[PDB]
Amino acid sequence: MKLNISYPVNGSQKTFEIDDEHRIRVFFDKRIGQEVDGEAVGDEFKGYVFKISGGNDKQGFPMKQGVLLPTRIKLLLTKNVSCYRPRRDGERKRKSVRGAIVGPDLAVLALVIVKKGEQELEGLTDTTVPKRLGPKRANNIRKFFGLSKEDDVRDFVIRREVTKGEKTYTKAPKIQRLVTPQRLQRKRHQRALKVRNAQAQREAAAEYAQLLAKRLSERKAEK
Amino acid sequence: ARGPKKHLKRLAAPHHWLLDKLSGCYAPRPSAGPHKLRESLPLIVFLRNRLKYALNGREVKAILMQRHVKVDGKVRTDTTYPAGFMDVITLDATNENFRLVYDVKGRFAVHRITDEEASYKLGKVKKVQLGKKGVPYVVTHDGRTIRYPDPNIKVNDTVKIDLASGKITDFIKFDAGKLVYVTGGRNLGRIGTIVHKERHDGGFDLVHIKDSLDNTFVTRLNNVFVIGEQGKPYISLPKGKGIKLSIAEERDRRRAQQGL
Amino acid sequence: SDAVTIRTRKVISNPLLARKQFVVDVLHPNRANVSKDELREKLAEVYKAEKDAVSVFGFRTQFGGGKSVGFGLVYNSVAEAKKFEPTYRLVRYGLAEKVEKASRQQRKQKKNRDKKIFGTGKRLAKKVARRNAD
RNA sequence: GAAACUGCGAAUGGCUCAUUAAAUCAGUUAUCGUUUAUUUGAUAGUUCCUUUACUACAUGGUAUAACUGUGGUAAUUCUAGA
RNA sequence: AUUCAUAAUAACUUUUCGAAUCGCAUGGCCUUGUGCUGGCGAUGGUUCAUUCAAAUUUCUGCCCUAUCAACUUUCGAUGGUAGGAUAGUGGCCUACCAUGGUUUCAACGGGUAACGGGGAAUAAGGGUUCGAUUCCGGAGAGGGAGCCUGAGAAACGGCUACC
Repeated sequence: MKLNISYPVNGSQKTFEIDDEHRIRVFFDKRIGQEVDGEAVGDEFKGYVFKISGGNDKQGFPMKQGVLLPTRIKLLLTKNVSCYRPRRDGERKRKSVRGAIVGPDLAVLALVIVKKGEQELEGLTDTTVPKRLGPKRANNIRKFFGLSKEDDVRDFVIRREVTKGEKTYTKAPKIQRLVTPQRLQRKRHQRALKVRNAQAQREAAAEYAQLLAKRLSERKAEK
Repeated sequence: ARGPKKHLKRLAAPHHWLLDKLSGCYAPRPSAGPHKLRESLPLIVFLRNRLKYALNGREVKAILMQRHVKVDGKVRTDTTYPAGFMDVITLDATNENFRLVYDVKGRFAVHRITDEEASYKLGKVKKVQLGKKGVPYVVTHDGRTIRYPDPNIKVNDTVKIDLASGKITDFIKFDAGKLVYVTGGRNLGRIGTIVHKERHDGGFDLVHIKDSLDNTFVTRLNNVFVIGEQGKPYISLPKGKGIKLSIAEERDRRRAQQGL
Repeated sequence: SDAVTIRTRKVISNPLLARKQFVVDVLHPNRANVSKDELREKLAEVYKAEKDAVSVFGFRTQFGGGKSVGFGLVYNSVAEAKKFEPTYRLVRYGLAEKVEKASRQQRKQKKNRDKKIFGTGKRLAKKVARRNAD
């Protein structure tokens, strides 16, 4: 029926639905990521290769990968597959899920779109995402451009400014792994320790063999 | 079963803490300790009940955040941190220094020691060993091992500590006339200084122990501990002087304390 | 009326909390059952720290009528006292603030009304907005 | 300063005596037959030797939560693709 | 007392580990250079010895019952041999071999309104009868199984399946 249809390039989606019989049912008998034609789906598209991306049914079940039997089955769902929001630390579960090849079971089906092609940016492509969480670690800040990494960033920080403190904060992701002391202080405090203690055990060792040999001077000469 | 026991009630720690019966509650459980059993005591039992500095359990935990507690120069802001034997609980400002000794009435002590002489503990050894890659070491009351000791002293003596680390100084053996000192048991810690040892090769060890009462008794080896050369002792003994003065003239002495 | 006679015993000054700990003996003939805090305001003058660094609880009225056992705690600091005074004694004295959160049966059910939320919950709140009424 | 990641607790505490007659248990050793996050104290001058342009040692990487968008089922501390 | 801690020799690992983590402070240095030194911690990490504990294990003690007179093995009963697992010991399990274990001091079997002890009640002494319950230890979380996470569980205010 309805179709949540997403899009990987800059970022937009919405949900579509067609009522006609096999116009909405050209989809089935192939499972995930194969192909969707353009004329059978709503008339905006024309022969555009689509990574069809799993379905949802009535009773709210998802469809994950460990299927190829076209019914609702039951299995053991540990860590990576659809479950776990939330449970605790063993934690397996026993869970049923609707799986494979789609048809007269679908309620909404998830789509993603490789080829817009010619027509229909206006519901699927036409705007980008105002992408929220920019790069924080110092190298991938520069990997936003490839800034020829000796830049000394605090140059092109990802600034977001909104004036609710009436100062707009002029601030950045609070960047991570800057090439500066006192991080450089910490690595030189490493060799400040590892020379001190390793020598001090040796000058404790050079004391002990001296004290033992003077003891051995009477021990081996016990007459 | 199934895991450790992070509680214990009262009536389960022995008499030597002198807690109340009708508190109707759980005892102070000691934390995991460096030194010994629950026949030791945590510091909060020493403060709020013997020395009487506080009432609330919120109160005694709030002293330790001000950083006045100290053993050995170590910080130890743990509330129910256990306290070993002769391990001097020195202080910051208020300047007192308390050595952990045994008085003549079962439980431990409330005894001050001076500012100097409080910068050394006294250490029973339990295990001398050569180990990994030729590194000799001793162990202590807390098991605080010390690299490169005085070689070939033995197990079972006492050790003077320099408190920068171990840095041991003087060996004190056991001979026919020295100082020994009981630690634990029904007749714990007065003095008997020695009279004559035995061994009992193989099973257990006993020692004949002669008081200033001038009779004898015998306590087994794990309570036996040497102080030093006779008549020296390294610690000023508390004001019971280690007799087990007898009950027939315990009563005659205490109304001669009040004068009537 | 007949010399209430604040007398003090076991006067132990604690150096590591800047305070004194002591037991007050009170023999008050011909007039009983005075107060929490009048005796403090007579005790806080003879110890010369201030008027309100003292923390009392007591006046255990002994049998007969005319004798009681008090227990006050003067500190050697004014503002640092409130950092270590028991807060129920401060709201008895009125210098601090009394807290007022909810009672027991509203708070622990609120913990039960805390785990059902997914994250910060407004993802559900957008979705329970759109659907209902769909 | 939320959530959420990570670490940690959840294995204590409380409650009952149905099973349980050398079984548990009281004392009493033994562990030369073992493990132990936590508590303590000591603690790692060699790190790859593809040879010296593998290259960041003045600091490389993914693969992601919470969040944002539209979802499904009447449902549960249920859950999707982007 | 050891084939103990240990050292040494030749290999050894889908090479285990041996700081690419945060805090307050700002100094000295003389060659003011992203030069060289350096405080007090906090976490976390291998190894040894502790500690907190777990797990086995010797030594004695048990209520009534002979209208309970011989129980035990070819599905280990007892022991040896060699292994498989095990945190490690062990017929714990497996193949081969030997026929052995307890007993008229009561084993075995049945009963038990039997949790086991520290105690409680009555009281000349000598004792009889309770003790589910305040403390210690055990078992269990409707009935028997099985398992993950975690140092610690065969957990049950954890899970899986059957009744």
